[PDB]
Amino acid sequence: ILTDENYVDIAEKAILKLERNTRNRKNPDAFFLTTSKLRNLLSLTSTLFDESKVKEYDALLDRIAYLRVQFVYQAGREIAVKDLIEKAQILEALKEIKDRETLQRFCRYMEALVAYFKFYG
Amino acid sequence: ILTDENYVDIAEKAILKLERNTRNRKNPDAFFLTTSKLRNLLSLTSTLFDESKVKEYDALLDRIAYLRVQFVYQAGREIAVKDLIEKAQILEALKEIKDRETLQRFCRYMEALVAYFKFYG
Amino acid sequence: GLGIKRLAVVRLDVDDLGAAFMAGFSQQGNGQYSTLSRSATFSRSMSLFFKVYINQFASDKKLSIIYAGGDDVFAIGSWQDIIAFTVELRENFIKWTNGKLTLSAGIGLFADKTPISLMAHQTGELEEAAKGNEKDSISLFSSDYTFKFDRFITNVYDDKLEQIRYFFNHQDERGKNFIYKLIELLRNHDRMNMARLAYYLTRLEELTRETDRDKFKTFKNLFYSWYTNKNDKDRKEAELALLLYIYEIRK
Amino acid sequence: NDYRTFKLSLLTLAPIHIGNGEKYTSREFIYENKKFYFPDMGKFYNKMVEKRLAEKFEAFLIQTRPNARNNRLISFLNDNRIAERSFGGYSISETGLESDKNPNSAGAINEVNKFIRDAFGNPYIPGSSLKGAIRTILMNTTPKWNNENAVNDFGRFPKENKNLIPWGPKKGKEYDDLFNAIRVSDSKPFDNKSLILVQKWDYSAKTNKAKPLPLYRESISPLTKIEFEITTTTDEAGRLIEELGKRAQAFYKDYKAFFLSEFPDDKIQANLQYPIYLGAGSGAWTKTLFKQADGILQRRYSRMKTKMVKKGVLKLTKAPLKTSLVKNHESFYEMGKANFMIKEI
Amino acid sequence: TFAKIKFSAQIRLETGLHIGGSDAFAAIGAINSPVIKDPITNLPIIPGSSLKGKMRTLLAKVYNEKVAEKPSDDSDILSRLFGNSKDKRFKMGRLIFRDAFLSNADELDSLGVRSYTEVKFENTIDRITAEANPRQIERAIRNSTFDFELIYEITDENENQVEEDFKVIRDGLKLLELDYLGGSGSRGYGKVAFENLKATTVFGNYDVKTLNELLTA
Amino acid sequence: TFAKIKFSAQIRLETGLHIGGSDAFAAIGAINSPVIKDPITNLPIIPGSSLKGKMRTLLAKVYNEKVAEKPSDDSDILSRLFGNSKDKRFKMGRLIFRDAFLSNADELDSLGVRSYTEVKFENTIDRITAEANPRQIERAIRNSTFDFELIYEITDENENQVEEDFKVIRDGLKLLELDYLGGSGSRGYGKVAFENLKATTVFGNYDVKTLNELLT
Amino acid sequence: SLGVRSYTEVKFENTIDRITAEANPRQIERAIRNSTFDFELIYEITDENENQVEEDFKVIRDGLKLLELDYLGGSGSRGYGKVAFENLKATTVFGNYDVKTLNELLT
RNA sequence: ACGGAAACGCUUUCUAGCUCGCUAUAAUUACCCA
Ligand SMILES: Nc1ncnc2c1ncn2[C@@H]1O[C@H](COP(=O)(O)OP(=O)(O)NP(=O)(O)O)[C@@H](O)[C@H]1O
Ligand SMILES: [Mg+2]
Ligand SMILES: [Mg+2]
Repeated sequence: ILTDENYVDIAEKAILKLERNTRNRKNPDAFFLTTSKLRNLLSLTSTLFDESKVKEYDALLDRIAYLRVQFVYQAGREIAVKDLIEKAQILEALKEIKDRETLQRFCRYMEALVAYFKFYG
Repeated sequence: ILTDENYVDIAEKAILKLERNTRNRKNPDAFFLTTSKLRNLLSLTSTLFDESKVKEYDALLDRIAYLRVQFVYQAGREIAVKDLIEKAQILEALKEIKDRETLQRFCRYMEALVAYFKFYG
Repeated sequence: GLGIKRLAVVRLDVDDLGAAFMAGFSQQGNGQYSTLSRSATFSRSMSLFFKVYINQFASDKKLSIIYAGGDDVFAIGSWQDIIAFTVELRENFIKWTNGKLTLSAGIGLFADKTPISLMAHQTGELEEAAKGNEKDSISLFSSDYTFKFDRFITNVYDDKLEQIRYFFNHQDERGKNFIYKLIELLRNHDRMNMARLAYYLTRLEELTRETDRDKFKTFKNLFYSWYTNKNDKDRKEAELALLLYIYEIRK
Repeated sequence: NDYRTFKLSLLTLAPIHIGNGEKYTSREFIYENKKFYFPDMGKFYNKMVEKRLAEKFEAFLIQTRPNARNNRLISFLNDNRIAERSFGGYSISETGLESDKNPNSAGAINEVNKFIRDAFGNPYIPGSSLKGAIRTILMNTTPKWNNENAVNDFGRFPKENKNLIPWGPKKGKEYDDLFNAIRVSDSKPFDNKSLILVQKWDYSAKTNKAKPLPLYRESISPLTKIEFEITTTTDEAGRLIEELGKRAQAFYKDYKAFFLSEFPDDKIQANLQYPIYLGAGSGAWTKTLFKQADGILQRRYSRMKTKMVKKGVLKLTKAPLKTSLVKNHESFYEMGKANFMIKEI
Repeated sequence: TFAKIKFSAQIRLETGLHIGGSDAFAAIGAINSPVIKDPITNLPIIPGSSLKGKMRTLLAKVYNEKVAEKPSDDSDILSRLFGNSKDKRFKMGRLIFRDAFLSNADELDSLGVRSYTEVKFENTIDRITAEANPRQIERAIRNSTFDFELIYEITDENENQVEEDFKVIRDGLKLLELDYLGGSGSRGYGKVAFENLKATTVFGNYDVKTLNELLTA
Repeated sequence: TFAKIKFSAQIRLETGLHIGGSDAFAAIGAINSPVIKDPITNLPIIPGSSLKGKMRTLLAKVYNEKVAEKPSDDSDILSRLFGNSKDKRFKMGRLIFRDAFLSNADELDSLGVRSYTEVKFENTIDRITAEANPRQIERAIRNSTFDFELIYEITDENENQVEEDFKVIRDGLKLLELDYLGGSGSRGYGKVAFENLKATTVFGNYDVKTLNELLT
Repeated sequence: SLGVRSYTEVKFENTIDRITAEANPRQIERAIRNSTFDFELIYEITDENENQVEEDFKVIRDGLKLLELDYLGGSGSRGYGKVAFENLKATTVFGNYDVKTLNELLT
């Protein structure tokens, strides 16, 4: 679960819980997860965060249902996105949206994940 | 029938209900159904999903008529696909499409099926 | 030609001077230093300072002392030479009083061609808004920038402002757009802007050239460090420092 | 103006298939004349639902009947007297060599792969497919691009480095991008009368047979001239795309000595111009760095259909005789063995 | 004096082009690289930014003597026809490259066009292990034409800069026919023709008799 | 007597318009330059200040003898129509531009438009290094219309300059068509067309039947 | 309830030089659209002016159509106006005066 | 017989200028199942 006071801190401590490249000493402690397997997932929630400011929540429930498909699919392809969305409980944060406010909270959570992914390594 | 708040969950509990290799105890919990025969099902609707955005539904629905027969014929060849189209009520949901927002929900439901099948296995 | 075309007004007051005059000397000894001679020499000291030495402190600067005496200094002038005037005045007054007798000013910026009562009243409101910070404070330009002087002259005006000026003159890539985007992230500041600032400075760390990259890294590890400090007396200082650096380089 | 344009000419010795991803199923054609008619099956089902027989059609699609000439949607129309065949798609003439059985088996082909087509409907060769044929000739015949193009001890001997050839924006560096400087155009969209749908014929070593496969891709007929335009904006790119004549000969020389030997020479064509292996059915060794994928290519196959020992089965087909290209009997072409000649404009 | 003229053309495609779109809500097995298209008719557009930043850079390798290394280092024949950000007199730049919308939709409907954009499947063969990576990228179809507006300003700074800038604009257009408008380019995807070059004045007084002759050079 | 004239027109877009709002620090993958939008309905909007300022600078290229160094240095033909901070008599000059508020949210929703703005992804390519830098800028979609209106007042200080002013107003709208009106127009945005030009007298007594034929 | 965070929007704006062509930004705080404000306007029917009340009602009312047709605010030549009165009723408070001959002249 | 009477925080002002959604990438591999 994520609330209005702690969604940035979970995205902080979830990048730190994501395991890095222990071996392959060429700029070590790099992540197995790559940037472009993460900007694709943000590319959905960014275009929901910009539609939630205008359109009502009872018109966005076709895209909000498909975030649950895309996170599942991108985790099924590569193990690093699986290690992301199981460390950061994204599939249990997608279960709880229900209105505009928690939707925008999740869409800011997905951005805080990327900001702290960029900030570390 | 499948609607916006439940079709991803219907796909999730569909994929868990496909039977597995009860024998062949070499990496068990492996489906009879494979990734190729399921992407052959998603490739039927992947054209209609992006022809639905441009064209009207009334100038399109003969392909939606023939796509029922396509799912029938892809079911009538392998028993692991005839099993799939009855666990997930695909043939029952093809008859209840009748507009654009259910065509883009069925073609999205097949994407949900592929996503959870890739996620499990 | 660099510098915003504003004039500042400062109004000062030595905090609790009547308390420092009547009681005054009663703490050391056992009431043995509470004579009339100590208070007479104290009056001569305070009168000597506020009637002789303020003209020494206002020597080179572009200002006008509209009143000085007792314990008030009301002075109009150019804003660089008002902020420099009051930093100099207090850093000499706390040497003059060994660090006793706090004074607490209010500086306000005003554009050209504005009436003088509309100017002086808004300065005096900043002065009384700095009387009640705790007691000893300077109130730069507005009701919110209210700093203790020991938390202002060391931290804002000498530490942070010179670090900001030192970074932003030894380069050419980063400009005033970067400073404006830092002022916005400093002023709004929820917990989300800590992540957005951590993303912004890391984007710009890998956008600067490899000649000036440790120069930018020692600036972003210095700005992100006080932004996320969790004491609130280090983030508010940086906003006033960046306001002063933008006011210095205005065309 | 360093836009040095060239003019490649491509002569197909062997049948060439490219693209489209999709494929017609077993019940999506009509063979009643000596042509194959591939309709628009949407319009087929639309015009057949007037015949009130769509449920018998759905019975025909799951009908597990033997005698495959009665399964292929011809007998559905001959028995139920649908004879208009005014539907959408197109027709192609036969190879004549598809059904090996002279006992009837006519139109008993099963699953054809479509050819790449524009939205007008006419076939062409895409420039991105011809550039991948150019790029392997450039990679194998350049010894600096063959050493470390490999694992670096990461996973299951997994993949190409993709960074031996210096590619990128590369922040802080100038802009090289050698294959941005090799600009290959799509061809002129040629005609439907060049397509024959050869089958597939896998010809093995150490067991001298030619077992055929159920995979009958819609390839181009041999001896079809197809033109291409290539512009090279870097002089470094201009050198390689001029020296393709030497490099294609060198690639075919290093590939015959590696792979076409251990196969009998009667089934192997001669070049007659500069050799090139355009896609879909030329084998893996024409799409890869063949002298660097000897213990790395076959590792991917622990399945029912593994590569035999090493240097996998040859990919012949059966298209009819022209000029002569074949050099043997029984019409065994090589499925992708084309040629080119280049000249600067 | 003030004048404002207009260049009409037709961007006839030749092996049609990709100009990449935006949506992340695409699919699983369908188009992952959309073309930019008009949000109401769902017809492909050639946006004027992709015309402008191809002409601005192709002429930069011709008319800049000193290599630019940055925009607004252009050689004042490009800085005034496109606009700097940093020259005090060349902030605006007297050319308006309007967007281009697909004109001949009925001519394409006379041909056997299923849909106005084709989808092209383009896997990446891993040059070791021979494995693939399919992309399904969308491109506007081959014989599409696009109406190409181009509006030019003539103020009281054009003493003799008018006819000099038209051995520059048509120079850039005949350099667009040697390059590729974005997409892949190195994989086809870009070749255009400019048809019916027809200059006219939409505002003011200017004599385009002497201009409508070097369009047909 | 004192009169007023109202100018109904539909601002129909082509090559959809961008009028920028906040340059405030956006979210991480969000829209970078958003269009100006209404706070209540969250539709696009054209403010009257853009329509006034762009038409002011366009008519400053036609109706000025000497090149104006500043808007106070504009002509007497334009100061009476757009106001002047320095003339004693041409301060608050005779035109009230109003905003425009996306009249056909029902015509656009009859067609398959999902949102009344599109977001075009876009980039710049460096000259050396050819390294890409994307932006996402928002723009009100192509087939919008906008309810445009002016309130031209007649205060009897002109008495014959009335029909001289519509040869400036109609000329300014004709220039706004040919120029772009708003945002990145040299990359082909804006491109407004003016439809249904109709002058009505909403206060006072003035006849406009000889004026609509000037508006054609 | 219509969905908004503040009752005042911040409109960004600028000023472009005619020669240098360099902008000069601004943030102008406007009240938002369809805010509805209270309004009352006491007219005192005193003793002397009894014959001239109705010719001071065709002037109060005529001064409201003008505010609907002029801007009523600051910087209103650039939008920022267009203020329309509604439910314009005239009741009587502290008096004995019949306003059923006026409320039809208003609506 | 109200430190009160009369008084628009008002006029002017384009969120603007510049910027390629771009870079690399054969729809290909394996040959078999009953
Ligand atoms: N040298 C002096 N000796 C004695 N009294 C003095 C001297 N200089 C000023 N004063 C008087 O001391 C009083 C202090 O006034 P004021 O500053 O208002 O009070 P305060 O003690 O400072 N409390 P605060 O206003 O909160 O700082 C005034 O009446 C001054 O006239
Ligand atoms: Mg005091
Ligand atoms: Mg005092």
